[PDB]
Amino acid sequence: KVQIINKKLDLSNVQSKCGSKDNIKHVLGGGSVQIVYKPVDLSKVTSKCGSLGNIH
Amino acid sequence: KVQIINKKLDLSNVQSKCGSKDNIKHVLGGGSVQIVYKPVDLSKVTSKCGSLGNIH
Amino acid sequence: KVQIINKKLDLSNVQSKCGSKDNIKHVLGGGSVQIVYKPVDLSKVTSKCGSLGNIH
Repeated sequence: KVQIINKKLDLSNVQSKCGSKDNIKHVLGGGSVQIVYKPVDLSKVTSKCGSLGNIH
Repeated sequence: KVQIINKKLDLSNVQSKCGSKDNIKHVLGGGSVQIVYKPVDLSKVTSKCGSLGNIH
Repeated sequence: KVQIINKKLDLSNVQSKCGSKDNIKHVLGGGSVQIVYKPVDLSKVTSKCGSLGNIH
């Protein structure tokens, strides 16, 4: 048995000039909030040159 | 048995000049909020040159 | 047995000049909110040149 009372709460976003990259920004749960954040990442930024040559 | 009462809550977005990339921004759940965030990523940015040559 | 009462809630978007890329922006659930966010990504940005040559 649980009994919760959420009265007069404030979760308010006000922005003027803002660039963002935000995943889970504003979340409100009545009785519970579970968050599982497991991002995998296998990325590559490669550059391959064979026999480069620079001459003045 | 659960008993919840969500009265007078505020989740309000107000923006003026804002660029964003936001996945899960404003979420409100009556009794529970589960979030599973598991993005996979296998990306490539490659560049391959064989026998580059620069001469003045 | 569950008993929830969501009275006078506020989830309001007000924007003036805003560019965005937002996936799950404003979501309200009566009793529960489940979110499974599992985007896969196998992208390529490649460039291949064989025997480049620059001469002044």
